Amino acid sequence: GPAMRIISVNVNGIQAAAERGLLSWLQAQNADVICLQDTRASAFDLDDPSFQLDGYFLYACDAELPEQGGVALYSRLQPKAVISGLGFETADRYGRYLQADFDKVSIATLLLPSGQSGDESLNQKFKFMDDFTHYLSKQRRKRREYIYCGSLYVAHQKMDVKNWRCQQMPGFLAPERAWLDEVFGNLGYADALREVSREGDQFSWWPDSEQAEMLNLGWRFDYQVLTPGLRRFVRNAKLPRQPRFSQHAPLIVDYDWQLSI
Amino acid sequence: GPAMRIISVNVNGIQAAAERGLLSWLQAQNADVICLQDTRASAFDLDDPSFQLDGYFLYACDAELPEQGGVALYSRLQPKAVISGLGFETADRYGRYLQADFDKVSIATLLLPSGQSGDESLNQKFKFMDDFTHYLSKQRRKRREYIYCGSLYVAHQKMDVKNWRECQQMPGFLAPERAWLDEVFGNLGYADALREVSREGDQFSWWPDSEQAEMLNLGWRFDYQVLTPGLRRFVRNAKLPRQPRFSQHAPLIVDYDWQLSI
Amino acid sequence: GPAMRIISVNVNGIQAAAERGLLSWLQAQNADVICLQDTRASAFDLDDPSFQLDGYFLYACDAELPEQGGVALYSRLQPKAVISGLGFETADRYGRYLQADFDKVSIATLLLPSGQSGDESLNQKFKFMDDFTHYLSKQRRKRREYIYCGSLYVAHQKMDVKNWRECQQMPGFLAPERAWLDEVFGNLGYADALREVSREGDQFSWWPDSEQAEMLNLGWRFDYQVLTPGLRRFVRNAKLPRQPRFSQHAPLIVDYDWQLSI
Amino acid sequence: KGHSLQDPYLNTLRKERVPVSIYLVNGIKLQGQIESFDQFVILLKNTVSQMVYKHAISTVVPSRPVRLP
Amino acid sequence: SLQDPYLNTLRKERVPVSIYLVNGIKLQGQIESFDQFVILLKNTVSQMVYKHAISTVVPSRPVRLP
Amino acid sequence: HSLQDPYLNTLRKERVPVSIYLVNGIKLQGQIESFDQFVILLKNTVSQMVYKHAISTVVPSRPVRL
Amino acid sequence: HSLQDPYLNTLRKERVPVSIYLVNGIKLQGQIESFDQFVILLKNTVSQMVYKHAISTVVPSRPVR
Amino acid sequence: SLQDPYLNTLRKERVPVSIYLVNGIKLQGQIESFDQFVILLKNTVSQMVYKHAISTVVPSRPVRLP
Amino acid sequence: HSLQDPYLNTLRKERVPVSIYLVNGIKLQGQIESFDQFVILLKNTVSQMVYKHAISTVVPSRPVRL
Amino acid sequence: HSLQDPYLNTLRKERVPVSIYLVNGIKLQGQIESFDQFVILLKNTVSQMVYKHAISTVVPSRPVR
Amino acid sequence: HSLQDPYLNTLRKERVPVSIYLVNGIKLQGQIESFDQFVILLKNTVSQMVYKHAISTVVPSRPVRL
Amino acid sequence: SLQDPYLNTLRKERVPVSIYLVNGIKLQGQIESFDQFVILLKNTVSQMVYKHAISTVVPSRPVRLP
Amino acid sequence: HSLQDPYLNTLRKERVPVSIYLVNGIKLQGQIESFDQFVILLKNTVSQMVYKHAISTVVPSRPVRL
Amino acid sequence: KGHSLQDPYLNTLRKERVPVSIYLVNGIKLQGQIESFDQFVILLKNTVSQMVYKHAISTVVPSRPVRLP
Amino acid sequence: SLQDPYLNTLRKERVPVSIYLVNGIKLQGQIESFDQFVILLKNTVSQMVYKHAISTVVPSRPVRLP
RNA sequence: AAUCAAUACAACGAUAAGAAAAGCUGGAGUACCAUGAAGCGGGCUGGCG
Repeated sequence: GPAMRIISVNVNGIQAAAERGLLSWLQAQNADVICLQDTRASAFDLDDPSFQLDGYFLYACDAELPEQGGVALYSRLQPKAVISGLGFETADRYGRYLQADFDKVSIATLLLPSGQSGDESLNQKFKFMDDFTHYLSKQRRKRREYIYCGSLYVAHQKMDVKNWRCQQMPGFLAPERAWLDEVFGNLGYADALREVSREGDQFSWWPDSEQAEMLNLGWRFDYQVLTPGLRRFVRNAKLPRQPRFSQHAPLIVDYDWQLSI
Repeated sequence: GPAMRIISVNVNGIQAAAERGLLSWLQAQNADVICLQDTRASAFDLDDPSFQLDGYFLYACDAELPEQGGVALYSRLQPKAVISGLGFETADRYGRYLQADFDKVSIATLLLPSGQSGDESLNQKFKFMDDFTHYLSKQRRKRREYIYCGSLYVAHQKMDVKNWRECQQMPGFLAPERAWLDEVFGNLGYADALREVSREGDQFSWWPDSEQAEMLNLGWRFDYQVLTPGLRRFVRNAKLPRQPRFSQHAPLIVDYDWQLSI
Repeated sequence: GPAMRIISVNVNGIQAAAERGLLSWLQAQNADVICLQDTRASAFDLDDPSFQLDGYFLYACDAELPEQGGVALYSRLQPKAVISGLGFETADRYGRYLQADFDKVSIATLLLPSGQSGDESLNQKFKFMDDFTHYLSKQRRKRREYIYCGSLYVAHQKMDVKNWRECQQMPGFLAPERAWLDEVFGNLGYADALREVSREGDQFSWWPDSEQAEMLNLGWRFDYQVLTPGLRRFVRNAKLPRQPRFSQHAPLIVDYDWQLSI
Repeated sequence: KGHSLQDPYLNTLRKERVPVSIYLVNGIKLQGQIESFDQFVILLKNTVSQMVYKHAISTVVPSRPVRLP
Repeated sequence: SLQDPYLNTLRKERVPVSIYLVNGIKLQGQIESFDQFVILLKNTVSQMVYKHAISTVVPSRPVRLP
Repeated sequence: HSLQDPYLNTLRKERVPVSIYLVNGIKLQGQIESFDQFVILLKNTVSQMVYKHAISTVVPSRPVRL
Repeated sequence: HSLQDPYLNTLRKERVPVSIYLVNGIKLQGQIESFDQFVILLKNTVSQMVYKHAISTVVPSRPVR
Repeated sequence: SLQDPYLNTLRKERVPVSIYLVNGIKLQGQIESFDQFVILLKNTVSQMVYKHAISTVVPSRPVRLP
Repeated sequence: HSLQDPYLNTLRKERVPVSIYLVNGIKLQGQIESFDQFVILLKNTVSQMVYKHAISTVVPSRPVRL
Repeated sequence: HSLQDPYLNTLRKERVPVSIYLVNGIKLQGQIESFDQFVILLKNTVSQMVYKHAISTVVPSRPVR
Repeated sequence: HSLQDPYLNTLRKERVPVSIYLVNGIKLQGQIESFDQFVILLKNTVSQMVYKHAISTVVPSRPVRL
Repeated sequence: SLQDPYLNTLRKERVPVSIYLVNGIKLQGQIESFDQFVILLKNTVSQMVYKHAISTVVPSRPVRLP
Repeated sequence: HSLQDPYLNTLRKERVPVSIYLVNGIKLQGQIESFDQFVILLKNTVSQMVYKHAISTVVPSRPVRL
Repeated sequence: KGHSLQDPYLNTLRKERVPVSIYLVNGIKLQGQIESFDQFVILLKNTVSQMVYKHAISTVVPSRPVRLP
Repeated sequence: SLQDPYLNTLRKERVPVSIYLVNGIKLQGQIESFDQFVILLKNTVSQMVYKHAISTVVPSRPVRLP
């Protein structure tokens, strides 16, 4: 039976994640494609074979300043092509995108600004959202399927947050919610996790506070945006609380698809 | 002589209805076709013989998730065919429609979203209403008769609710829903089985989950049996007792001067 | 100019008709299409060339036995198709119907039971009437025209018989038969060829086997030429010669403003 | 065995001169008696001879019952 | 094949089947015999139906399958 | 093809005006100029080709004999 | 032939409800139980046989393959 | 056969022909090419017409017979 | 099959939206995903297989030439 | 020539990712490993060889020279 | 050479925004920065080299004189 | 050569010509000048057309042949 | 050109109507008036010039001999 | 080195008269046998003698394996 | 040069290569031999590919660079 | 007004079925969007089917 496992992990610094044990954890997950965001390390920094996984290929990109962003990608099979960038400054200069081209389906890692580090960060996040909306409107005409394992740092509905009365903080703002609704409705994209389970408490991000961990005041910042062609192939979805090695819990999603090159 | 008894009961979960004794009551009503709405259980769940009725066949549909559930339909005679869904996502993905094919006339159960749990629910309900209006406008050109045992979750007139002044401000009696029902009833030619033989008030079919609503009779009419204009004269009688009921909706029994056969 | 003459004569046995000079008379009438009813002769009996007309084609149908009944039809032109039977026992088993298909318009003959020989005859006659009404209701949706020269053995109105007060107590003018003819004429839209051009009395077609009836002109209009509503304006003239006649039914000559062709 | 039943049936219909009603695929009702037949056409006649193609014939309804050989 | 065993099972048990033609008119009766091209349908009057005009064969009750 | 070929050959040689009715009810008229296994050429105002798989009946204006 | 046999085989194995349209415009619904070269056994309440030469088109309710 | 030379004459001489379908729809254009089962009729839009749906082929002008 | 197969293969490879008209007159739209000798799989809102013996005309949205 | 050769030399020396558009409109991406008179080695995941007679334009991801 | 080189030199000197059209039909815009025998350097949002053998037409935004 | 005198005759006579590119785009105007590799076409906007992308040149009226 | 030049010269001398398929897929027809190294003068309704680099195949209406 | 591969291959295909499949760049597939060739065109023979330009030929696929001299 | 040593390396190691033509059609196989204009591609059947139609040569596995 | 004055999509359209029209020289198969898609090679025995 066709079975493919895709894992999206926001690390907020790949060095600290590796020091906490992310590599040994990923080695046992038996996943096929691993998606990492916010590595905070340059391409030369990741050249170290310590980050290499047994039986996995490594592709990644970096920004002009490595501490500001940068994403990575692992794959059990050698992809046909590895591309990066969308065509505008907020993605090209920051290296927040990396796409691996497989047969019929294309897996792309995506990273959005946090938006909590100032009004300038919020404006940059809004510009990135608008540019990505334009990109998706232009891209929805293609036939190949896209899997956007993008940590958009924005929750969709009240079921994705705790104590929403969240609306006064970056991550659940009205324009961001409207943008997500537009993406999921007008553009026709389907969320991977919500196509198989409409249950609460499945959060993906927690503030750096003991109260948020104890009271489960978490937000769902991790997403795997699927084209309307792959909404039916979702098999399983999970968001394990522990042993996450960052402020974002790993998002494991299984698909009824056989990956080939 | 020719006699047909069709019962439409919204259960809001077939498990709680079976625990309240819905099946034991239905078994004694001597009905020909039983239509259930809001089963809140998958098709594999209804495979349990506990929900089975002696002398009735069991056909039902389920949504992708069991929380939304689907609709079920019991029938004494084996129908010619069973069809489900209309061809759009808000009915196909949720399985809120099931239709059994008989001779001349076909009986169909219909479930509409409540629309009270968030604005998204109301938007989905309006989309479902528009798509169903399109489907009815396309279907009214056919010759065969249709019986829609549909829980519309929408009242038609002030006589179908208690204290309409406050009902206008809550989902169930809004202006767009009232205009939708008026269009469906007048322009398309569909008739209501309950109003063809009884034009009296207080015949409510749904009550809010509150003791004050039960004591003060603050009920709304959410259940209807939509018929093609060819069967408006064949309606014999309609029965809808206030008690006993096994959910937030009261059982709706309607008799027809028609012989159901395949 | 388009001119067509159609003669319908019930012979009550073609043998006695030929012995009384019916064939020579028909040959001398310059008719175009002739319809015969109650021939009482089988196909093997009509094989005798004595019944053949000079310059006319001959087609007919028979029952299981010749004495039971049978009809025949003559035409100056070779018809496109000649069909018999309707699909039920009362016409197929007795061979009381024969239809000739020409261009645009088709001419057909029909024989109805007398119903006076007993109660079973009246029951068979009522069954035949109901089946023929069903056939006409199914046939009226067609585009082509039909000419039914059928001896219905029933009068339509009081103008069709003498002393209708006593005629109501005998088969031929009963209330159910009158209502059946009224239904066939009005509801189905068929028009009488005789009444479209002549609305006068004393135009009878059948007389009982009694000298007093012939003396006092106690006749019954048992013969008709039923036309589709499309040809009601094509009727030119209609004749009902009392004498000479060669059976209990008088000849019925009707002229049309139509050109017969294939 | 393409016509193991149709050919004997048509032959029996032709031998007894049974007036058969042939209904076409479009619903038109033909009448007459079958003169002969082959693999693809059926000869029908009631007043004028007429060849009818089998690929347009839907049902053959004799006016009286028959017996298989 | 599938058509031959299905028709043979329908003929052996004499299940009353309804045959729908391509023009939409439904025929009723029981299957008496069949070959490669025609199916003998017996009811009030014995009539032969051509396979090239048969759209669906709908029995009145479920039957065994090959 | 024991009856089709001789009948069509006689209709062609005798030049009898034949009426060809299609499956959809359309009536064609003229004389058969020639034919093969799949088409039949009908001559009237225009020498139009008529396909056999669309022809239902052939009605000659006068009887013919093989 | 080439793909229609694997297509019907997939529709049978996955038990997908399909809409089968006839040549006259009548729409059928149900599941494929089995098939050969000429007939397709539509399966729901009544296991009827549908002839291929009368099937206009097969429209599954959900995408396959 | 005579269908092939007739279609060849219609094609090579660029004769505008009218093609009537089995359902009664009237097509127009020029025969671009053909084979055993399909006939490519070109006009303002190049469209393929299947032979099994063609009833009659009516040229706009008389043509030479094979 | 010298014309049908290359035409359908060109329509498939060029991804041209084609209008497929059935014998009864219902208009279908979409792109040809694959085909063989008897069926044509159309791709539109929902992937649905169309049988060849029911297709009358295939009208692409933009012309193609062989 | 006088412009294409220095341009490609600068592109391969700086290892700048370049977008290579073909005549049919299909976009290729990667780093130019080496080139000559007719072919351009576009290297990223697999060292593929691209012919110059099919390339429409070369668009670097960042300004050069 | 007698017309191509002077035209391109005039376009480069006057800095007229030209609309480059490729053989397949993808229109490009910008200003001509430099050129030689086989490539044309077009600059707009980013400097891109356009091969000559893939260009179809060059359309300046305003008239020019040589 | 014959291309050069033909184009020179088209230029000196100012005959409006239609140029069909290698893809299929129809360009209209008048030939103002040309050389070995490009052709200058003037109409409402002056544009240069490359010879390696031109397929056919169709004048609006007959002209003298070399 | 040991083969193209004599073949084109024979086709020109015999004045045989030839069918020429372009690389874009369309087919042009006419008579070869003259030719050189790069273009072919094709005469039919309008004296249009076709470039050799855009011509894919040459289809004469009848076989010829070198 | 010049045409040390194309010329001998086409010469062998011409001498052996093996039917070859010639695929054009626009997607049209041609079939036939090569009568002769030069530097720019290939003479193809099947139903009618047609000449194909080499600059539009994408691939030449013989119907059977061949051996090069 | 670079093309000739690269093709020679691909030929010596018998690495299966994927060759995308200019029209998008993908070929697969190993390089038998090559020259200035054609490449001998080995697969189930031996075929020759023209270099003027090859857009990209994509080996299935990385190899030593010349 | 035609090989898309240069790229390409969407726009809506099938009576779970008439125990059957001796037959109609032919019913019909709009607007708007839109400038570069890691690439879809369709039998028997030359005689026949």
